[PDB]
Amino acid sequence: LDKQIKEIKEVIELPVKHPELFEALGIAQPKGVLLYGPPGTGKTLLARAVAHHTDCTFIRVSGSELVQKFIGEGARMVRELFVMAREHAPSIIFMDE
Amino acid sequence: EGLPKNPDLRIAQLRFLLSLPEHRGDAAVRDELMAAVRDNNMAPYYEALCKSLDWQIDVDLLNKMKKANEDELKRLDEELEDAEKNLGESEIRDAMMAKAEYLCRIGDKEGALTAFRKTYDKTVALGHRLDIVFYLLRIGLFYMDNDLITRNTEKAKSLIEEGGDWDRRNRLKVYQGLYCVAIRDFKQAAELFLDTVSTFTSYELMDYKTFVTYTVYVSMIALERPDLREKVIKGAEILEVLHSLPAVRQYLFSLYECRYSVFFQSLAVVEQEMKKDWLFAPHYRYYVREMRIHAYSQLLESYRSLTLGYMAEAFGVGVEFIDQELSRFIAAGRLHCKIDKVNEIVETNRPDSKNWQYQETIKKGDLLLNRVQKLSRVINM
Amino acid sequence: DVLPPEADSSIMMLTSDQKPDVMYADIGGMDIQKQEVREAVELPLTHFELYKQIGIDPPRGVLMYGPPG
Amino acid sequence: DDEFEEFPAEDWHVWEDNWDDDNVEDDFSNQLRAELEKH
Amino acid sequence: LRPGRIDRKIEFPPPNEEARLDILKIHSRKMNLTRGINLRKIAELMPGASG
Ligand SMILES: Nc1ncnc2c1ncn2[C@@H]1O[C@H](COP(=O)(O)OP(=O)(O)O)[C@@H](O)[C@H]1O
Repeated sequence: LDKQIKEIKEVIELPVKHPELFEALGIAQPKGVLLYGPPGTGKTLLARAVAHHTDCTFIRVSGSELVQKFIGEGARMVRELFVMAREHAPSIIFMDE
Repeated sequence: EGLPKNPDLRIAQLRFLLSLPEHRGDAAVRDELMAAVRDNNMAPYYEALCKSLDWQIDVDLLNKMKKANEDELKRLDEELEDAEKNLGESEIRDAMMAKAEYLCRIGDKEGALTAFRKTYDKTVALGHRLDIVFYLLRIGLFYMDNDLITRNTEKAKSLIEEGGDWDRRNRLKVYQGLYCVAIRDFKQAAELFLDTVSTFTSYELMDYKTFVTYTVYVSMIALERPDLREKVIKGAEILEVLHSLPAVRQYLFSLYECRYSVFFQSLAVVEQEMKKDWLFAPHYRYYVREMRIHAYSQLLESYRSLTLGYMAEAFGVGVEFIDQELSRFIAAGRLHCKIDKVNEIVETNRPDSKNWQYQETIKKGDLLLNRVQKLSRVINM
Repeated sequence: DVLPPEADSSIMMLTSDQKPDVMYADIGGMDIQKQEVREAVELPLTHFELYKQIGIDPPRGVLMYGPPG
Repeated sequence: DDEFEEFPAEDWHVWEDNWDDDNVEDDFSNQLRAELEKH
Repeated sequence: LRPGRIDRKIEFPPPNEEARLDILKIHSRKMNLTRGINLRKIAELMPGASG
C-alpha cells in the first residue's frame, strides 16, 4: 500500500514538519484522517508507521477503563486526553472500530 | 534474488587477477574490467587502478567518466536539497542513500563511507539500517578493510538480534563465512557455510556453484570424518550441486573414500584455482599443506606400520618425494608417526591429546602473556 | 537484606501427591485442542532452541476459551 | 620523545602468523606433475 | 461524513496479487526459508486474504 503510504504521508508528515507549504497555499492544515478497509489490511500498521517516522507520539484511544486512571482519575469526559496529547505534542490520536 | 551488486566483487576479482604476475597483462581480464568500468563510469576507481597497476591513463575516457560522475552528483545533490526543502524524512533518506550508492558505483571509498554514515544517522528503519550495514560489509570485502569488516559484523549482529530477520541472519552468515575464509579461519568458515548452505541467497557475492565449492573445500580442511560424512557427503543440496560440478565432487569423494593420488590430482587442480581466486589466494599454500597432512594422517591412522613404498604406491608419488614430505610434516609435528629409513617403513604412534592441549595452552598463553606485558608497559610508563 | 526469590504465598504443587490423575488417554477426542496446547506450552519448553532456529516466537498465554464443559 | 638519532635508519594479516608458509618450493601442482612424469 | 471534518479518507482494499506477494516477502524475511521458495505461487494460491 504505497499510494496509501503517500496519502497518509502528505496529510500527517507535511503539516507537522512543513507547516509552510500549507500556509503558502492558503489552506488550513489537515487534521483528520479516516482509513477504510476490511480487518487486518494495514490500517493500524500504517498509522503506527507514519507516527513513528514523523516522531509524533502515537496515542491509541480505545475507551478501555483499564487506562482511565492513566488518562485522568475523574474521567467523565474523553477530551481529558488532550492534556496528555498537548504535553507530548506533536501527537497522533488513533481510534479503531 | 540477492542484494544489489553495487560494490561488485567481480571487479575486485579482476583487479586481483591483473595484480597477479601471470595475469598482469591478461587481455580478456583487462577488457572485461574495462567493460565494467565504462559501463558503471568508475572514474575515481579507474584513476586509482591505473596508478596502482602502472597503466597509461586514457585521458579522454577518464574525462568523460568524470564529467558524467560530476553531472550525476550535481543532479542528485539537487534532488537531496529538494527533498530537504519540500519532501519529508523518507524522501531525504532515499535521496542521500542514492548518493551513497552512486559514490560506491563510482568506487569512491571514503565518500561512500561518509555518505553511508550520514544515511545511517538519518535512517529510522531497522531493515534499511541492515541494508546500509551490508553495503559497508561489501565495501569491506572489496577493499579488505579488516577493521571495517569486524565493526560492521558486530553492528549487523546487534541489529539482527532485535527484529530477528532470519533472511538477514543467513546473509550475515554468508558474509562472515567469506570474511573467515579471507582471514584463514576455515573452521568457522565451514561452520557458517554448512549452516547457510540450504538457505544461500547472496548472489551479490558469488554464484551458488562457487559457494558450494568453497563450502566443500572448507569442510574438507576443517571437519573430521564423521561430521564430513553427515554434512557434505549426505547433504541433499550439496550432493545435487556436486552432481552439477564434475571436479570438486570427485575431489571430495576421493578424499572421503581413500582413493589416493586422485586426491592429489584433485588437490593440484584445486590449488591452481585457489591461487587464481582472490579470496583463497593468500592461503592456497597453507590449504594444500593442510590437505596433504590430512591425507597422510588418514592413511596412517588405521595402521601400526606402513612401508614408505606402500605410501608412495597409494599416493602415486615417488618414494623419495613421499619420504621427504612425510619427514617434513613429522618435524613440523602434524603427523603422529616416525619413519625408519634404513629399511623404509613408517611406524605410527598414539600420543595422548593431553600433550597437544598442553602445547597449545603454552603457545596461546605465551601470545596472551606477551600482549598483557605489552599493555603493562604501555600503561605503567 | 535481600531474600531468596522463593518467598511466595502461591506455592507450586507437590507433584508427589497434588498432581492430577487425568491423562491425554482419559481425555479422548479434542485432538485439535490437544495439539494446539502441546505446540503452545509443552513443545517450546523442551524445544525452544528449535523454535528460535526456525524463526518462530514462542507464545506465553493460551487462554483456552470455550463453552462450559 | 627522543628520536634516537644515535643510530642511522634505512629508507622505508589478522590470522595466526606461522613460519611454515615461507618454504621456497614450487607449486604442489608442479611437484606432483614432476613426480608423475618421472614415475 | 459531513464534508468538513475528515480531511482525508484513505482506502485499504484487500491486497492485490502483488501486494500479497510483498506482504508474504516481508513476513517471511523472519524465518529460515529454504532456498528457492515460490512466494508468488503462495500469494496466488491465497486470493482474497488480508495481511
Ligand atoms: N499492507 C501490509 N503489509 C504488511 N503487513 C500487513 C499489511 N496489512 C496488515 N499486515 C499485517 O497484519 C497484522 C494486523 O494488521 P492490522 O494493523 O491489525 O490491520 P488493521 O488495523 O486493518 O486491523 C499485522 O501484524 C501486520 O503485520
